[PDB]
Amino acid sequence: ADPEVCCFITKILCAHGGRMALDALLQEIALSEPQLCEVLQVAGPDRFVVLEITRSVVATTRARVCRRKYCQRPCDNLHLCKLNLLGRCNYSNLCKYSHEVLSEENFKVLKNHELSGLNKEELAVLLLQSDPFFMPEICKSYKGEGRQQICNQCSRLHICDHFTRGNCRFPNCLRSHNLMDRKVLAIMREHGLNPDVVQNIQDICNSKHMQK
Ligand SMILES: [Zn+2]
Ligand SMILES: [Zn+2]
Ligand SMILES: [Zn+2]
Ligand SMILES: [Zn+2]
Repeated sequence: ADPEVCCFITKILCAHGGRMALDALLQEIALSEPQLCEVLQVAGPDRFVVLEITRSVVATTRARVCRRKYCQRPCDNLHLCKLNLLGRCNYSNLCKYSHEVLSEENFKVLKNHELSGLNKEELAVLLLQSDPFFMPEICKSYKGEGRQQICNQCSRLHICDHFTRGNCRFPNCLRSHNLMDRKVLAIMREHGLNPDVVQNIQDICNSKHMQK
């Protein structure tokens, strides 16, 4: 409920790689177990994903980076260079995406999502595991696991697209929802996402699937 306490939890979580065991989190926030559990439950799975009895908390957000190459303002999304946010922009010729992570316009977007207290490092951790735009490209010719051809040829992800966006309508979906697969982890690793980050994405995407 309290945005200052919530932002503070997001901050501590992002400093520990977007995930913490409930016990290690309690040691940093200095609250009691059902007192913290009240805050997490009230904030909901759009801010914190709680999984199991050894409990872990995963930070998330509804904030997204605008996907357009050239965006006509006003726009309610963040505008930044993903590569720069991750410290890998080898173009800045001038890059068409902002290198000012906490720009005036982004700062307003963060206030709307109650994340204006974050620094650029915490924002990078949060967005990498919450925003699907940070994920490698998904093979458009992939249609499921029990077919003649898995795809038309490729290097892209052979995973359910809708699952990554939190809207897989199929309850017994035959397109893979397992991002923890060796082949997926190999493509993720080459894109700059390590298995700890993929595990967080997996648990956020699992949570979004169980909440329709
Ligand atoms: Zn935009
Ligand atoms: Zn850039
Ligand atoms: Zn393919
Ligand atoms: Zn699916």
